[PDB]
Amino acid sequence: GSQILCVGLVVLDVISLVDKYPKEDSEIRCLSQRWQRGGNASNSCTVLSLLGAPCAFMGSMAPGHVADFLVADFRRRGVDVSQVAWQSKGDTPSSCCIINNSNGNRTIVLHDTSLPDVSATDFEKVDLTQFKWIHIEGRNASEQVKMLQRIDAHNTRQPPEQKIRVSVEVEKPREELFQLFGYGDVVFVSKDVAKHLGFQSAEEALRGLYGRVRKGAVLVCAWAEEGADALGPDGKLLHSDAFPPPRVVDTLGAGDTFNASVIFSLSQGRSVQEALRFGCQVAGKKCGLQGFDGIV
Amino acid sequence: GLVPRGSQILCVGLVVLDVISLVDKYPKEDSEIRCLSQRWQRGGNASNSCTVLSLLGAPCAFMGSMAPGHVADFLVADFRRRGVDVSQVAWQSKGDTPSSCCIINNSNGNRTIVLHDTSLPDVSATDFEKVDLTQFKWIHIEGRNASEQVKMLQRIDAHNTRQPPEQKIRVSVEVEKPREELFQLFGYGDVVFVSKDVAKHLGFQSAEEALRGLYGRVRKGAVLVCAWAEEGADALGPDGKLLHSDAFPPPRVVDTLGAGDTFNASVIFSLSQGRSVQEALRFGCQVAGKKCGLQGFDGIV
Ligand SMILES: N#Cc1c(C(F)(F)F)cc(N2CCN(CCO)CC2)nc1N1CCC[C@H](CO)C1
Ligand SMILES: N#Cc1c(C(F)(F)F)cc(N2CCN(CCO)CC2)nc1N1CCC[C@H](CO)C1
Repeated sequence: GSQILCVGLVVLDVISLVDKYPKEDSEIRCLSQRWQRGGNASNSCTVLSLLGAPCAFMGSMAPGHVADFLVADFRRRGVDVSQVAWQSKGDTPSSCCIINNSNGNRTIVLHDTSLPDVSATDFEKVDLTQFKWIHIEGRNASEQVKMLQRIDAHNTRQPPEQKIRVSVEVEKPREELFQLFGYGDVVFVSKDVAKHLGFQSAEEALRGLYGRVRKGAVLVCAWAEEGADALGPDGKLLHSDAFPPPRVVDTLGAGDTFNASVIFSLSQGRSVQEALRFGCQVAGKKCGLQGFDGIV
Repeated sequence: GLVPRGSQILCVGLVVLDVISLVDKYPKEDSEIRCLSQRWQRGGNASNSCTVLSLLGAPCAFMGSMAPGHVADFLVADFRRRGVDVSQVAWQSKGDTPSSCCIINNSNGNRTIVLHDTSLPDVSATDFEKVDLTQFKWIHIEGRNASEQVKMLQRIDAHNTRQPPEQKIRVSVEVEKPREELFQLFGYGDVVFVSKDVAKHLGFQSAEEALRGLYGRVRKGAVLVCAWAEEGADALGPDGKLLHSDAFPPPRVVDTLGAGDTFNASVIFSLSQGRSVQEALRFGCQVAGKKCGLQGFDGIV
């Protein structure tokens, strides 16, 4: 096991950088525009790569000129595309991403393209010996749950010296996804999921959702400018203050940067208190830059 | 390839990649939403007039600024899908190929637009100086960078001076945006198109008031054209006889986006085919009418 595997989406992020958020029925010229390789798991691969950690992306891609761009970006970053479930039917998904340059706020208008998701079938064809860690971005829950059981089964037939650490992300407030809570050594729950379930703080959410997690797991919840908090088996709550930049110019992928940084510090054998802190650290550096270049 | 001498209609102006997303409700800042539908279109006045001229059966070229990249590529493949000659494109070293994001609310029907950056440089008179004009029979300039386009227009005037009356490149100019800079373009070309919106800004309540009031701004022997949507279009020439065509509306109105560009291209085509100004006005109103009850330009002819 020498690589980190992120299992999720890869989306073309068509970015427009605005000085102020547009008002409805308004016509307002943008400051600048760019194309960016997106998708939560795809973004985490950019981050992991920049931290110096060898990694691989797993997700569905439809061949064309868009995927040609995406593949070229992944490669320039050293992301192992070898595990991509190439589809015949469907188009590559794209998002219109408006980044408010004044506060760094990002608004995403995603276009889902019928492109079939990576299945337990696609995952079954994967050589689990090259991976140190496996991160799954919560999309097709029932199917991903089968993929989780396949990693768990591999682990049971392996010494503790060679076990695959697993991490899950529950970003979208969807009931299907609450079953993934659930599985994995580390569980990232978003502020939006937490708020939808009735929680007003990262600590409230953590105490309220720790019953849901797998025995021995760490449930992590970041909370924008309020940093992030983690809850382990020991019952002790852990907290990290955020590392805000003086000028917050781009939050698109900040969470994906947080996730990756937490995964990396844990993969490096550092404490949960240290990992939480490094996640907030690297995520904060990103919010002061456009894109991902210059985070380290 | 070998373009035959005096065969092409050139259109000089904007090409933009319009990304259109139809949504249930308008997205609130910092949220992640999913659109109902999403389209990638090739926009721009000179760009749309080129599509229409191809469908009309005319050899046509586009001259506009583009930066090598992925946006330029999608835009070049749409031009080619529509038989437009992209050989005269002014490829830029710096700047972003124009791309706009449109958000259409399903309920109210309101259009929210995040216009392309001002980063890419427009076509210059030095860019235009390098063009061997002999393949063109008509050149249409969309009003943008007026000072520069004036020199372009002067070069065609210079070119024409040494040509017999039948080897003379006919010229048309479009003043569609209410910008003072553009009002100098009125004194150029054989055909001048003025928009309802430009006319309204100058304080004219009809196409009759616009033509009569603005004809003094045009050169000797020029035709000043003004369309007024549902009220059809007018044309006024050196004779002083105000001509009019009533609109030919479709049974149901589907898409008015590019209807002005369809009108412009059809008037240009009909005139370039040797037809009367009355015939051109009629034809432009007919073609533009059929487009309004159609999505895109697919079945306009
Ligand atoms: N780091 C960071 C971070 C920052 C900060 F500038 F504070 F750095 C701002 C922010 N914003 C979202 C809410 N906006 C509301 C405006 O009214 C402000 C911008 N989101 C952050 N993220 C989101 C991923 C996880 C990461 C965990 O620390 C927290
Ligand atoms: N036929 C026709 C016609 C109709 C209608 F179907 F209602 F009759 C509506 C309409 N518009 C209304 C909405 N405007 C909003 C966007 O600016 C665009 C113009 N314009 C039309 N014409 C016909 C003459 C030429 C003119 C060129 O602009 C295009």
